[PDB]
Amino acid sequence: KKLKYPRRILDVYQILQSPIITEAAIKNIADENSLLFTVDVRADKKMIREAISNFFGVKVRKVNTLIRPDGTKKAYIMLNKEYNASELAKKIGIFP
Amino acid sequence: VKKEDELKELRTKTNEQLNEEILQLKGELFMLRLQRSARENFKPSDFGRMRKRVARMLTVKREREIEQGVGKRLSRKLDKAWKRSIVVRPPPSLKKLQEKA
Amino acid sequence: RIKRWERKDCKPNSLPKLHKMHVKVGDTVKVISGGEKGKIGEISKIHKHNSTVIIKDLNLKTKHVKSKEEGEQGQIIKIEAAIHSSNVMLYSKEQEVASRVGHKILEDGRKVRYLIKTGEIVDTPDRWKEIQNK
Amino acid sequence: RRICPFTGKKSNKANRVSHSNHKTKRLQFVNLQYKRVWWEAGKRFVKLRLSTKALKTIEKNGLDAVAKKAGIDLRKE
RNA sequence: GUAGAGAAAAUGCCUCGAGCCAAUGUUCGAGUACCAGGCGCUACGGCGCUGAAGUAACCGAUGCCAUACUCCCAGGAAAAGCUCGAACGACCUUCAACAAAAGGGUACCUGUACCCGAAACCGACACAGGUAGGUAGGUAGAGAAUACCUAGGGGCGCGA
RNA sequence: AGUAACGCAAACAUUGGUGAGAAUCCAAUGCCCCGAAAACCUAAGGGUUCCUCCGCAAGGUUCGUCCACGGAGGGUGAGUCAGGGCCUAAGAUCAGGCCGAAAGGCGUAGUCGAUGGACAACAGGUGAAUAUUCCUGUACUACCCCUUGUUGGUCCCGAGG
RNA sequence: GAGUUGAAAAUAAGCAGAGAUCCGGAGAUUCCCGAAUAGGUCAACCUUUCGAACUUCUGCUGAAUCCAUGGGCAGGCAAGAGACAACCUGGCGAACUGAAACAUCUUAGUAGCCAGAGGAAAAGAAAGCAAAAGCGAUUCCCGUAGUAGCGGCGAGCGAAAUGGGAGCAGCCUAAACCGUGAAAACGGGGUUGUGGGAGAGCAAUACAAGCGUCGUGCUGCUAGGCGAAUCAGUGGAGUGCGGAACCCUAGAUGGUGAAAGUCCAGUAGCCGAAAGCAUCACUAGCUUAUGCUCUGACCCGAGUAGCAUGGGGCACGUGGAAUCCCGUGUGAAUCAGCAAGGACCACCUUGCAAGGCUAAAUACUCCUGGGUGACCGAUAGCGAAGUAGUACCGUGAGGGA
Ligand SMILES: [Mg+2]
Ligand SMILES: [Mg+2]
Ligand SMILES: [Mg+2]
Ligand SMILES: [Mg+2]
Ligand SMILES: [Mg+2]
Ligand SMILES: [Mg+2]
Ligand SMILES: [Mg+2]
Ligand SMILES: [Mg+2]
Ligand SMILES: [Mg+2]
Ligand SMILES: [Mg+2]
Ligand SMILES: [Mg+2]
Ligand SMILES: [Mg+2]
Ligand SMILES: [Mg+2]
Ligand SMILES: [Mg+2]
Ligand SMILES: [Mg+2]
Ligand SMILES: [Mg+2]
Ligand SMILES: [Mg+2]
Ligand SMILES: [Mg+2]
Ligand SMILES: [Mg+2]
Ligand SMILES: [Mg+2]
Ligand SMILES: [Mg+2]
Ligand SMILES: [Mg+2]
Ligand SMILES: [Mg+2]
Ligand SMILES: [Mg+2]
Ligand SMILES: [Mg+2]
Ligand SMILES: [Mg+2]
Ligand SMILES: [Mg+2]
Ligand SMILES: [Mg+2]
Ligand SMILES: [Mg+2]
Ligand SMILES: [Mg+2]
Ligand SMILES: [Mg+2]
Ligand SMILES: [Mg+2]
Ligand SMILES: [Mg+2]
Ligand SMILES: [Mg+2]
Ligand SMILES: [Mg+2]
Ligand SMILES: [Mg+2]
Ligand SMILES: [Mg+2]
Ligand SMILES: [Mg+2]
Ligand SMILES: [Mg+2]
Ligand SMILES: [Mg+2]
Ligand SMILES: [Mg+2]
Ligand SMILES: [Mg+2]
Ligand SMILES: [Mg+2]
Ligand SMILES: [Mg+2]
Ligand SMILES: [Mg+2]
Ligand SMILES: [Mg+2]
Ligand SMILES: [Mg+2]
Ligand SMILES: [Mg+2]
Ligand SMILES: [Mg+2]
Ligand SMILES: [Mg+2]
Ligand SMILES: [Mg+2]
Ligand SMILES: [Mg+2]
Ligand SMILES: [Mg+2]
Ligand SMILES: [Mg+2]
Ligand SMILES: [Mg+2]
Ligand SMILES: [Mg+2]
Ligand SMILES: [Mg+2]
Ligand SMILES: [Mg+2]
Ligand SMILES: [Mg+2]
Ligand SMILES: [Mg+2]
Ligand SMILES: [Mg+2]
Ligand SMILES: [Mg+2]
Ligand SMILES: [Mg+2]
Ligand SMILES: [Mg+2]
Ligand SMILES: [Mg+2]
Ligand SMILES: [Mg+2]
Ligand SMILES: [Mg+2]
Ligand SMILES: [Mg+2]
Ligand SMILES: [Mg+2]
Ligand SMILES: [Mg+2]
Ligand SMILES: [Mg+2]
Ligand SMILES: [Mg+2]
Ligand SMILES: [Mg+2]
Ligand SMILES: [Mg+2]
Ligand SMILES: [Mg+2]
Ligand SMILES: [Mg+2]
Ligand SMILES: [Mg+2]
Ligand SMILES: [Mg+2]
Ligand SMILES: [Mg+2]
Ligand SMILES: [Mg+2]
Ligand SMILES: [Mg+2]
Ligand SMILES: [Mg+2]
Ligand SMILES: [Mg+2]
Ligand SMILES: [Mg+2]
Ligand SMILES: [Mg+2]
Ligand SMILES: [Mg+2]
Ligand SMILES: [Mg+2]
Ligand SMILES: [Mg+2]
Ligand SMILES: [Mg+2]
Ligand SMILES: [Mg+2]
Ligand SMILES: [Mg+2]
Ligand SMILES: [Mg+2]
Ligand SMILES: [Mg+2]
Ligand SMILES: [Mg+2]
Ligand SMILES: [Mg+2]
Ligand SMILES: [Mg+2]
Ligand SMILES: [Mg+2]
Ligand SMILES: [Mg+2]
Ligand SMILES: [Mg+2]
Ligand SMILES: [Mg+2]
Ligand SMILES: [Mg+2]
Ligand SMILES: [Mg+2]
Repeated sequence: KKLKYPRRILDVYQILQSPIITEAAIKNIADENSLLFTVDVRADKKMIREAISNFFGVKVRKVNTLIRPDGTKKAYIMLNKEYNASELAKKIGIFP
Repeated sequence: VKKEDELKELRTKTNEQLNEEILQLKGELFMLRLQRSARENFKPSDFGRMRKRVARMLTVKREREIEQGVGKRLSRKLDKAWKRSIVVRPPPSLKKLQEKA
Repeated sequence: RIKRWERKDCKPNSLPKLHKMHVKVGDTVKVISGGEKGKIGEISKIHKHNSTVIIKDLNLKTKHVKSKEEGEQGQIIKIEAAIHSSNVMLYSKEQEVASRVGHKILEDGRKVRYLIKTGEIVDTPDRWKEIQNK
Repeated sequence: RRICPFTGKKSNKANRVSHSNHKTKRLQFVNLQYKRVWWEAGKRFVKLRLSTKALKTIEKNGLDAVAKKAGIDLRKE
């Protein structure tokens, strides 16, 4: 009916803070085609889906969030099976 | 001398142009934050330069709004509005250079 | 290291309190007090909290350095240690004399420093460019 | 509260004194009544708590004088 | 179906129906799954490779039907989702709304580690103690008692 | 006073291994104890104690190469599991309202409040540390999308459940 | 005016004489909780139709009910709400204690709690003191004076007037009357006391005095700048010592390898503000205003004063108990009056209650800026010279190194 209010008011350019690069994440890329991104605690799944969908220009299957014991949201982004993960891994600078 | 120049350049633009410009900047800031983590060599000075650029822009924007006659409440309302209508677009800086490549 | 009370003094905005002092970096001075008394030099670094200066050949200290990198190789290095700015006076090379320093105004619309035992101007218009390019 | 709106009467603080002189805290209360009063200028009654002194004064000066001095609108009553 | 101020309901009169109920069962899901072994490697830790048979009988629950029954007196929550519907009031109205069987799509926050008949909670302790619930194998036995065992876990953080 | 004690009378033993150093750390082989637990899991609580690498000052009733200890680096993935986006009980707050030196007290609609009502997911695999959450299979809810069929639907209210 | 990116090094990059870092004025932004205020919650979260809730304000709308009230809708940078050491005002208001017991009395209208407001608050322009002579709103100090008195005449409590100082300041309104209305209101007039005002006539008029947008003024505050004068010797270092010199409108203070007028920062002295703040003058303007004569009929603050009872407070405990202020009940008089002068009456003196508002002198320290200290120096001084209201303890209030 009305304008679609995003669940909170955030500014999208600050929500995806960084790729998390460790031995763990890289094989999630290899096996799952799933990126690992530390994001703003206040950020949701719909926000993250639009953000990556527009930013890197890839259609994203499903998102899974997490909250560290340190209070920092962490997101598994599993892309579709059409777009290969390692594509975006080279495009970003995460080397498998 | 970059500061005075950049500010004279800022106060001569229009509102829409400022908005757009701001968005573009924040995006470039994103791509920068990506490079940091990738440990690809880059310039530590750049975060400062860019962030503060954005600042100066916003400041100018608000300073105009005050001449128009708008209050703090009205300000914050129209700001929530603008932040709701924001769509992410890929940063013209470096994402357009991986679209082309 | 730093004895907890010997740390840097502070303003309410957290920024340290800087002593004002009479000397710049490119300057030449003579050492009035300390075992280095009488020696002439030029200033390199200057710390504006302690009010201390460092001079290339002066106040030499023999420092042992342990380089353990897969082998044990040591090094005995001689460094320069800071000396207190109240122990040095500006030195004129020309008439070869160490003096106090006053301020004077030049017609350019400029404010400079001079030695009061001579009347010799210290600061050169290009001094800072001369030091940056070094 | 035990207070008359119209004269502003308060309960008064008083010692009950025995034959022995031994004092005691006590309250003398305003004499308050729940009365309806006729209001001619409203053609209607008004329910009020009143001191009796107030009732008197309403007989003497008329209700409207009293309510105007006390600043209470008969309409909102 | 009808009747009364009477839509649905309740209530009264009339009618049509001999089946109904629900654990469980058969079949798909389900096999090139899983698995005894077999082959080979051993960083001798684990790993790659191929896989036979996969049914029947008797015990049998404190679990399921099940608010199913029979009995008793002490007489055993509310509200929403849900199903039905005229008048009254409000609002919305055409490719708008609602009604359906398929088809494709789409997917909000927070918890999630570990311990929990405890060295991690509660007892000031790495303390012979306290701590709701769930699952309930064998032989003997009335049994969740006892004794001896399986699975799994342990040999009590001073010894001689 | 180098005395009492070292926290059950389930019980240890040997061979290798690592190591400067082993009654105590790892593995193997015996032996022994619990088994309506001294097993596995979950609520509450705790709060990072979990995992790997490094360490052995203090802690550990001895020891220590070890650790629930210290140092670094990691780890918790849900439309369907559990709560919230649903509903109310005890109770709580309570617009207006009644009362009261003040603070407040009582109380109606309302709104909170699960220990209850409602509501949709299972098997196998992976696995240094997560799994009805990630993978592969079949499922299932709630919306949206189109076709077709009707013209009124929606809430308020009347009812059955 | 030169180096800089907090404590706080190291590393990496920048920014910088077209003036960085830095210092001051004025703005800007200010996530979430908190009065918390879109609705909810277990503070720092959730749900949302995105909203300052509610109360006052402006407008539209208009229940039972004609006018109204309530309710509904909308506008609005929108008044309040909360916080705040001590001081202050009001409201409630103890007990241990003292009395060598205790009950009247004392402690004490203290503590505590609640509410309120300010830089002070309160009080305050004589219905007052006094005594036959005079004073001239209030507050504060000295004194009167531990006097007069009060008091189970016990414990104890305890004035005032005259006198000396600090500090000074006086104003608005009701009613009679005249305008406007049907009112209730509004506008003029009018405010005093050894009496005024309204009423009726005749004179004077220009100065004086009080308030205050705007604005260069003055000064001060919030950044700063200039600022005199010494050398060698002496064992780690010289400011000490011996030996020479010098400045002083500067011999305050801090630092410096060791004690310094002459080494550094400074001090005396002297300059300096685009912006804001503050006291002052000026500032268009706004305010007011006199004079006499006649008239006791008009007014001069009513459920008031007083009276009867019940109390409270006054130094004053019901006492011969005034003055003051409250419950219950009664209930006047207008200046030919009324009140006060410590029961009460007469006389005389003084004063004008039942409407308001007002600066200073005085109280205080969570603090800010200067200064001093026969103040502390780590068991002291603040609980706290380091994570200090921390660790730890407690369900919690709280305790607390
Ligand atoms: Mg994973
Ligand atoms: Mg989750
Ligand atoms: Mg040290
Ligand atoms: Mg020295
Ligand atoms: Mg019917
Ligand atoms: Mg019918
Ligand atoms: Mg029927
Ligand atoms: Mg049988
Ligand atoms: Mg039974
Ligand atoms: Mg039954
Ligand atoms: Mg209708
Ligand atoms: Mg239907
Ligand atoms: Mg888990
Ligand atoms: Mg688990
Ligand atoms: Mg136990
Ligand atoms: Mg033990
Ligand atoms: Mg135990
Ligand atoms: Mg058995
Ligand atoms: Mg037997
Ligand atoms: Mg048997
Ligand atoms: Mg047993
Ligand atoms: Mg076993
Ligand atoms: Mg003995
Ligand atoms: Mg013995
Ligand atoms: Mg013994
Ligand atoms: Mg013992
Ligand atoms: Mg033991
Ligand atoms: Mg056994
Ligand atoms: Mg165990
Ligand atoms: Mg376990
Ligand atoms: Mg739990
Ligand atoms: Mg730890
Ligand atoms: Mg472990
Ligand atoms: Mg040890
Ligand atoms: Mg030991
Ligand atoms: Mg070792
Ligand atoms: Mg550890
Ligand atoms: Mg209830
Ligand atoms: Mg209540
Ligand atoms: Mg109320
Ligand atoms: Mg209720
Ligand atoms: Mg609820
Ligand atoms: Mg439940
Ligand atoms: Mg649910
Ligand atoms: Mg569920
Ligand atoms: Mg596990
Ligand atoms: Mg599984
Ligand atoms: Mg299968
Ligand atoms: Mg469905
Ligand atoms: Mg219903
Ligand atoms: Mg700020
Ligand atoms: Mg945020
Ligand atoms: Mg709220
Ligand atoms: Mg609230
Ligand atoms: Mg109207
Ligand atoms: Mg009407
Ligand atoms: Mg109204
Ligand atoms: Mg409103
Ligand atoms: Mg307040
Ligand atoms: Mg308050
Ligand atoms: Mg205040
Ligand atoms: Mg007593
Ligand atoms: Mg007593
Ligand atoms: Mg006594
Ligand atoms: Mg005694
Ligand atoms: Mg004052
Ligand atoms: Mg006052
Ligand atoms: Mg006067
Ligand atoms: Mg007067
Ligand atoms: Mg006097
Ligand atoms: Mg005087
Ligand atoms: Mg006077
Ligand atoms: Mg008038
Ligand atoms: Mg007048
Ligand atoms: Mg007289
Ligand atoms: Mg007279
Ligand atoms: Mg006249
Ligand atoms: Mg100077
Ligand atoms: Mg000097
Ligand atoms: Mg000397
Ligand atoms: Mg000398
Ligand atoms: Mg010196
Ligand atoms: Mg000195
Ligand atoms: Mg000066
Ligand atoms: Mg007269
Ligand atoms: Mg009386
Ligand atoms: Mg009395
Ligand atoms: Mg008396
Ligand atoms: Mg009197
Ligand atoms: Mg008197
Ligand atoms: Mg009284
Ligand atoms: Mg009376
Ligand atoms: Mg009279
Ligand atoms: Mg009298
Ligand atoms: Mg008098
Ligand atoms: Mg009078
Ligand atoms: Mg009086
Ligand atoms: Mg008066
Ligand atoms: Mg007053
Ligand atoms: Mg000590
Ligand atoms: Mg101390
Ligand atoms: Mg000592």
